Amino acid sequence: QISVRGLAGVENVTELKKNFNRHLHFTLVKDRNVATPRDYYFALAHTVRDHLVGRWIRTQQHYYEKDPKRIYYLSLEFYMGRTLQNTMVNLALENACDEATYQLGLDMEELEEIEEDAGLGNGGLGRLAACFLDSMATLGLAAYGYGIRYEFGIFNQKICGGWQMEEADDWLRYGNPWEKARPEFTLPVHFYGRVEHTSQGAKWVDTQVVLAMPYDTPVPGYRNNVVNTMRLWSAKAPNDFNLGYIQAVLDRNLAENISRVLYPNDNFFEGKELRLKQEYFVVAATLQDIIRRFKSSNFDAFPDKVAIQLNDTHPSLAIPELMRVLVDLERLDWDKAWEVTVKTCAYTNHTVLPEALERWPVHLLETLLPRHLQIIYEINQRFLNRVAAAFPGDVDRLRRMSLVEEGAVKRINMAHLCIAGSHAVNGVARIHSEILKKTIFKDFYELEPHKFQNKTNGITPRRWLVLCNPGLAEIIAERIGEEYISDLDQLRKLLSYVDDEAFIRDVAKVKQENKLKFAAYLEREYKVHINPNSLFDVQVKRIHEYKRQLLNCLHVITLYNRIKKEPNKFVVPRTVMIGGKAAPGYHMAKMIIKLITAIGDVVNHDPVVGDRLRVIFLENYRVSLAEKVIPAADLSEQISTAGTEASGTGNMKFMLNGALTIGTMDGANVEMAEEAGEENFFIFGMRVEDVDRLDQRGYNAQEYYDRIPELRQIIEQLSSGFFSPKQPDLFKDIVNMLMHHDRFKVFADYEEYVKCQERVSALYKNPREWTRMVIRNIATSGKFSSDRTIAQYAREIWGVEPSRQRLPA
Amino acid sequence: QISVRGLAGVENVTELKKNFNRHLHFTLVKDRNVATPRDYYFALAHTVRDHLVGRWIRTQQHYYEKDPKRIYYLSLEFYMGRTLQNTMVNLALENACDEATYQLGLDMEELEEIEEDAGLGNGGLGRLAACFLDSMATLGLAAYGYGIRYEFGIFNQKICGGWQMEEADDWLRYGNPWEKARPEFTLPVHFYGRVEHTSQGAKWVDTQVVLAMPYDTPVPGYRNNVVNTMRLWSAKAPNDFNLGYIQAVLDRNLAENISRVLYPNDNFFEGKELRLKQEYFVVAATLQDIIRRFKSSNFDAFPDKVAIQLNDTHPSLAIPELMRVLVDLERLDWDKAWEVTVKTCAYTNHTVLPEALERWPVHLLETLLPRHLQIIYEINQRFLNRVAAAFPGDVDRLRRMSLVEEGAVKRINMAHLCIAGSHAVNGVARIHSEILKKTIFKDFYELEPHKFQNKTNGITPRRWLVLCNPGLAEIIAERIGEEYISDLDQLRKLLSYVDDEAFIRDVAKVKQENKLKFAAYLEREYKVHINPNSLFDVQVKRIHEYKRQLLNCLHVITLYNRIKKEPNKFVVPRTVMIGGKAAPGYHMAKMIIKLITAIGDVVNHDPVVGDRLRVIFLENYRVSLAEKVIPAADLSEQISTAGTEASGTGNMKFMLNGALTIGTMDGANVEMAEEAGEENFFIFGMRVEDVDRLDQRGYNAQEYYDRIPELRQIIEQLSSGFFSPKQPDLFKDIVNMLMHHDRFKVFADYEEYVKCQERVSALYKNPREWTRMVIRNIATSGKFSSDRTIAQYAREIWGVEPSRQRLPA
Ligand SMILES: OC[C@H]1O[C@@H](c2c[nH]c(-c3ccc4ccccc4c3)n2)[C@H](O)[C@@H](O)[C@@H]1O
Ligand SMILES: OC[C@H]1O[C@@H](c2c[nH]c(-c3ccc4ccccc4c3)n2)[C@H](O)[C@@H](O)[C@@H]1O
Ligand SMILES: O=c1[nH]cnc2c1ncn2[C@@H]1O[C@H](COP(=O)(O)O)[C@@H](O)[C@H]1O
Ligand SMILES: O=c1[nH]cnc2c1ncn2[C@@H]1O[C@H](COP(=O)(O)O)[C@@H](O)[C@H]1O
Ligand SMILES: *Cc1c(COP(=O)(O)O)cnc(C)c1O
Ligand SMILES: *Cc1c(COP(=O)(O)O)cnc(C)c1O
Repeated sequence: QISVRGLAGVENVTELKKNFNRHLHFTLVKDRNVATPRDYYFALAHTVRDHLVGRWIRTQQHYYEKDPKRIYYLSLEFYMGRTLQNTMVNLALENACDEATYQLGLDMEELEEIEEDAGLGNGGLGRLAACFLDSMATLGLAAYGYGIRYEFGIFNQKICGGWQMEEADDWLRYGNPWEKARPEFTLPVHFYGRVEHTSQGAKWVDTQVVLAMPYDTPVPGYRNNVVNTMRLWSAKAPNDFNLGYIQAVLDRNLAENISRVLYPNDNFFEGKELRLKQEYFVVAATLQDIIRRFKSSNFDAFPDKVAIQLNDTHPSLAIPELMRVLVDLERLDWDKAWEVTVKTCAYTNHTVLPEALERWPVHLLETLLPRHLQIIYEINQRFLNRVAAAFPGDVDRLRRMSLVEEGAVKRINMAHLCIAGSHAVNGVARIHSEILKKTIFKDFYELEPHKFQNKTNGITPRRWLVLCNPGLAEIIAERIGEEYISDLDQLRKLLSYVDDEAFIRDVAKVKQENKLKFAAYLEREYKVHINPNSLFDVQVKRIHEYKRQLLNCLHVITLYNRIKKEPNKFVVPRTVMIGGKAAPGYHMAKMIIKLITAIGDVVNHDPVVGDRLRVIFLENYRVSLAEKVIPAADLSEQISTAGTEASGTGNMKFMLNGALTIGTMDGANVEMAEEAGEENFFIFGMRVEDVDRLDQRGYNAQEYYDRIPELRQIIEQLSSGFFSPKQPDLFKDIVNMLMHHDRFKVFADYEEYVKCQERVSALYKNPREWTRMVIRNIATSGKFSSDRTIAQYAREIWGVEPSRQRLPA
Repeated sequence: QISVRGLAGVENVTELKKNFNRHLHFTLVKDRNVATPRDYYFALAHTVRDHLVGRWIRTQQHYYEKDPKRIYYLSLEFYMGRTLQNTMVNLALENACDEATYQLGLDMEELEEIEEDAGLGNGGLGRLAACFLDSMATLGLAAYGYGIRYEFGIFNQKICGGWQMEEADDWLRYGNPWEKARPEFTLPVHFYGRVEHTSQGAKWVDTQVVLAMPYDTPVPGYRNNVVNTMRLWSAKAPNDFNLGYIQAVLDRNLAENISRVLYPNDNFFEGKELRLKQEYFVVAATLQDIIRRFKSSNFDAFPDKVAIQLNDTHPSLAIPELMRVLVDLERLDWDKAWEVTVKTCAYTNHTVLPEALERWPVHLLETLLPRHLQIIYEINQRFLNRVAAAFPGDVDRLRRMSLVEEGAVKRINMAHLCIAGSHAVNGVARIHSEILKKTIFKDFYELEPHKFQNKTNGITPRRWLVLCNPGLAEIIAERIGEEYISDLDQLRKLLSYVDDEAFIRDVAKVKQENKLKFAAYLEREYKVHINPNSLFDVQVKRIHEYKRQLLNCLHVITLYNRIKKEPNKFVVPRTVMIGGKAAPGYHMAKMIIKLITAIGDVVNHDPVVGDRLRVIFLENYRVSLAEKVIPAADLSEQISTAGTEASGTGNMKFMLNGALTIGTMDGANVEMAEEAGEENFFIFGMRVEDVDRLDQRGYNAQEYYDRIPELRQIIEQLSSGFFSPKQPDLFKDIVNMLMHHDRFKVFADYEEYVKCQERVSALYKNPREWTRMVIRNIATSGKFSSDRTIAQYAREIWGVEPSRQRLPA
């Protein structure tokens, strides 16, 4: 059909059709007369997977012969989504498979919709891991993703009576054709036990053993014939485990529970034992694998051959585990082992929210990992000795910088352990990296200024342009060719088309087609009727007080009250769509979902409103729903309180896909606005500086309520039961929080938000100028490619050169 | 190499080699330089599985078009063993795969040794199920095996210090290439709840739902291109299950535990809830499948289209479940539903041991299956009304025949439920079926004499001759051709070779080769040195008091005491091998293993004995060890107390493979002796009649101890610590049982056993006459083919004609 989807050669199509029928027969043991769409999806998945195998074996072979420096990306989360379309895109197979499926009488797009998301992450951090794997493969880096093969990923979200219900994400029920079990590379992981001290040093004894079985998933680079590995560990019990008889076999599940379920909290630490077991399990199995590979290339060369990147503190135990292996098992002296550990490890910080920072109780580490606690205390003593020598007499600094926090319960500050044990610490957007140096890590910065870097986040333009928005990919490729897909900076060439009438028409046409296709998707799968000629106002991201879905709710209720006051006045029609999951135990996030649906129940059924205002809660927001709604969006809502959103990556997805942004100067929004120009961005609200000034004098919500009549009306509607007729007091927790305990200062940004939202409506009245501003955004989105991000990690942290040069086919 | 293994055509071998390299690359994602024997076994397994697929799809297709009567074999146990060699044998692929593997530089026999046994049974009953599936496929019957896909089969047996230790049989760790998951045919199974009575009859409500997911394994017939299905159910939780959040996901394991582990008791009932859940789970999922198939062919035709065979009482709930579906869901009247149920169901009884008969407490059925208890009580009332009408005033008969047993706890007698609900009840050897009519089922026989049949057990000559003993298969095929493999009665033609010198030499040569090959297997895998010129005295079967391993131990200690008394006299050298697992909770069986190893520790290290007497405990006796030792045996020990071994099938395996039998007139031993001639069999001991006569007057073990000096010496050796120097009283439980509480009358058969064992030694001194007696046994083993057994089930119970006619290829 379209050029960027590759060639449909006669030999290629014939060969794909024959392998599809071979897999249907031999692999699936189905004849054509009883095969379901699911059988057809699986036959296609096996057929495309076949094109990976040769490339995967050769790539791993090449890394054994060349022995380059190896990058190990340790994450507890990989938010992968679907693999089929991504594999076809990266192997240039998409048009050939479309053609081959069409000739067998099937619709490939309908087969793609059958694949389950690999939902092994919560949101931004897990999805950053997935974008990074794709960029590392595209840039020809000898990179490995290491994590946990959770049996249940992020829960499926159902809305029942406007409330979130959670269902188990049984993503493996029908099998995973993309993973290969490697039961032969199964490794032991130790828990509990005690430390004996001998003449020959410390010994960890009387441990419980859990086996880690690896599952390898291929990670294809963009048309470079490179296929890297994501290795995920599954927990298995040993066969002597608990070995009356029946109960001993049934109790094997205590051990296998380690890899059973992803913790579903975004930016919230829960100090549970099972979570600490998950953290050690991935770190222990992964470091044995790293060391095995290194010994098949003394430990002085380890950091020339190994980089370990820590995705937040979740795998921070990699630092004491590497010390334990180097000191206790390899018998290196402390100082040499520490040198190797620091040069090997690098720490990416993703948050400043205090309740998200990992602080493990000592009694927990004492029971589960006694030797790691000893090594952590030893790290702390030698670290505090360097602090004392550099800042003599500064006793408050010693208390603040300690890895051990004193109090009710002693805690380990895992962030402090990562800075001490890493040669590089980075934040994930320039303002976030500046805030790390000025606030939470100020003391560490003053000791070791050299460790602190910025690596601004990015997104892969493969999944987030070519895959989700082929029509936009194509009109761009019509003008400037295909090269931009692996060199996004080339999109700047689009600034010379900002006054080209045909290009303006094509950009608006693709947006309109994406909106029709998504409006129809809503009708088919969830029986809801939306005006496709309305402005698509989209806020999709996890439900969080800091992301201020509530600020958006206040705007929606304002528009509603303005329509009801002046029913017969023109307003730009909007479809306001909000989606995201709340953590199951996060009461306020569950109330916010319920408020969103309750506003919808009132606004969507008022005949005076008509099709001028619609409020839709998008159910089960996940990677595959993001691929559908983001290409359909006109307005991107990035409205976090200044200083709370470390980066965001949603923001980038929307910029790439032809939506204008309304946002605060938070996270990468600052850099997006700098790249596009402030005049091409709907910036409103407090800067970081303004929030600090408000904090010094005290945030009084009552002040905003007394001075803004439009705001007081909304709070009185909420209180009195305007939106909950049967349960008048349903939303009292929301009102009470907005009036007395709002950490994120929702009212402080209300006036400037509504005014700025009026400026959005005004520009939307002028299609041509709206589209010209969209072109200025797409044209300057190049910086926000994960290829740029990874090239910066490679050069400035890992010490390796990226390469766009192809392996042979 | 040998003819019965089929042709190695040039095109066939070339094609197998190419598919083996295709599977190594594409399926296993290995290059030849890192592949292990396990990778090579898997590549071969995938290559042979490919030859099944076409035949499997066509067979199932043929059954849909022809719509023949369908046979459903319901068993809680299928003791399958390894699949690779069996598949090759049945598809005539063995020589072609040997050749193809040889040319790729691999040894196929070494690859076969890598396959795990499917150990989803305890012993004879589970293995009878497996032999039956093979015969049903060979006789072209539209037959389905239905059971449970246990995650852990019968435990792996380790001997540590002469004691049995159990290890979890993790048979699925490396994957099962033979099964195909069918997650699309997943069915709900209900537990707990309560019964509401409405106007429209009884309703089972507020149940817990467990999902049953089927896994299909192919069952190939012998070169007839027929491939039947064994369908095994796995327990899965629904996704709303328990739906704080984390614990709800972890608690999914309560539901999935149903299919986790095979109960490891042979001939011992344990009334545990988890076991009752296993029984309902297979019956509920299976009857929904049977009914779905039937409705794609009113219920008057059900029994013309459906036979359900119950493998003992373990699936007895099939009877009330079919009533429940027919009465509660299909709305048939009681009498019509009952007619259909009786004509559909048939019950095979396998035991008379009281502690093996299933008697479920009512409080258990009341909680778990409330509606099935109501239906069982209703069955009992109408059954007892027919008993009362036939035997008016016979109130004791009413109490004895009741499905409900009164007492401390009310129990359901599941055997009584099966006779009432079945058109046919059979035992498994003629003497066993006679004992059913005279003792435990006398009352039922007098009511419905027509229901009671014999179907003498058999073994498949595919696994138990061609597969395990190719050299014997071949010398037979040299004289009489290959036809006997699917018509074992043809072995009678071997009686015309009983005086042929060349055939005598070939039979003795194959036995000698099998003994060398097994002696070498012992040395490699378990570092033990055996005289291959000795008589191989083998007792392999589950460890049980009724099977009298202890009688054998007394003989071994007698030979030892006779050697020590007269060291310089000639005795026929023996290797005495005993193997079998004890149920983990069966104290006395664990002591017997320990006694066997303790005798070995004394006998094997006495320099005066030399290589004249060896006692070996064969570790981890299972189907794959039976395939090795049974072809190596000279003497088969079948020494159960008369009336206790319902049939036995080991006995038959050994008769087929060229061992003479020493045994009691028990089980199929009676029929084996009748077929071969009493003069060609080492018969000793009490008949059933003699045991009864002893029971009437009282079994006094002291009488035998007072009169047999050789016996008194052994009991004094056992007591005093001759065999346990460090723990003098180790075996007091054994002595105490033999002297005061022996239900199986070990001493009563001692004298006649030793005398008969002297007759065995005497014939072994004359190789030619030993071999001539072996030929008379092999020659008359035809009756004991499972093809004969299944043809009898088909004609006399199921109402279908077997067929040896091939499906097209
Ligand atoms: O850099 C990628 C994105 O990372 C997000 C993040 C920070 N912390 C977490 C997180 C996730 C899971 C956690 C689980 C347990 C404990 C803390 C946990 C913190 N996620 C951050 O909010 C967003 O601005 C960035 O764009
Ligand atoms: O007909 C095949 C063979 O079946 C054997 C049998 C009888 N009962 C059981 C058994 C097995 C498992 C059980 C599990 C639970 C409760 C009772 C259980 C009874 N197994 C029988 O001893 C042998 O003579 C026959 O040759
Ligand atoms: O001893 C070896 N000989 C040849 N190739 C090897 C050897 N060890 C590893 N390789 C190759 O290196 C790849 C990577 O293995 P890994 O690094 O252990 O995951 C393997 O799949 C092989 O292709
Ligand atoms: O509706 C149908 N059309 C054609 N073939 C069918 C149909 N239903 C079942 N079959 C065939 O019958 C086989 C047995 O299916 P089962 O009896 O449901 O396990 C299937 O695998 C098909 O080959
Ligand atoms: C990109 C993405 C996110 C992160 O979005 P933010 O707006 O940065 O919070 C979360 N969830 C999914 C499914 C995503 O694709
Ligand atoms: C045949 C067989 C049995 C049954 O043997 P019996 O001597 O009849 O008890 C038990 N276990 C295995 C592994 C078998 O192959």
